[PDB]
Amino acid sequence: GIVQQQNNLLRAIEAQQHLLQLTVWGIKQLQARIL
Amino acid sequence: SGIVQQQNNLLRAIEAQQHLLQLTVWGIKQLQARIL
Amino acid sequence: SGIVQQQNNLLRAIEAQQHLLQLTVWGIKQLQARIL
Amino acid sequence: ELTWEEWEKKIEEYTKKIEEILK
Amino acid sequence: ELTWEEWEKKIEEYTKKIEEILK
Amino acid sequence: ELTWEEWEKKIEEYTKKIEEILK
Repeated sequence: GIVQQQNNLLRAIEAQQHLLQLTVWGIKQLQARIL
Repeated sequence: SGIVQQQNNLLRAIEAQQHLLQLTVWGIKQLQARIL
Repeated sequence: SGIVQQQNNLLRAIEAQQHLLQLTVWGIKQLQARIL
Repeated sequence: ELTWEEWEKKIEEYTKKIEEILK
Repeated sequence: ELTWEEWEKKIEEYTKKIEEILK
Repeated sequence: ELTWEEWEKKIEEYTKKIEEILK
């Protein structure tokens, strides 16, 4: 039901925001060791 | 609160997350360019 | 049309976005393995 | 694995895929 | 076409934007 | 500071987390 599917969608985007935070972090490391 | 308002909200955070994804593919391409 | 359909679409978006993430993680891994 | 061309290829196809689903 | 400063500013802007929409 | 191992482990964690919310 849509309240449940929507809570799940919110938790997905949260976790995905953490993955993004991590890819940004790695990019920053790399770049600080080439630039 | 109501399911539609919250549905919009989830849409806006998803398009914002696509612009973050875009920005990271850009930085990758940049360091790809430096290196190789 | 309606919230069942806008929700199916939202699910497929997050699915595809998870693939983009897998790809940016992959590129980061390449870069980093050629600096570290 | 992958090439960097094919990576670019795949990034471009998932970006238009999302970009369609988002209109 | 970007600087790394401006990239960082855009990452920070969209992160606060999502982070508002999620609180 | 993170280590690259622990980064990889966090990526793997969140990927299976999303991947199980997507079932």
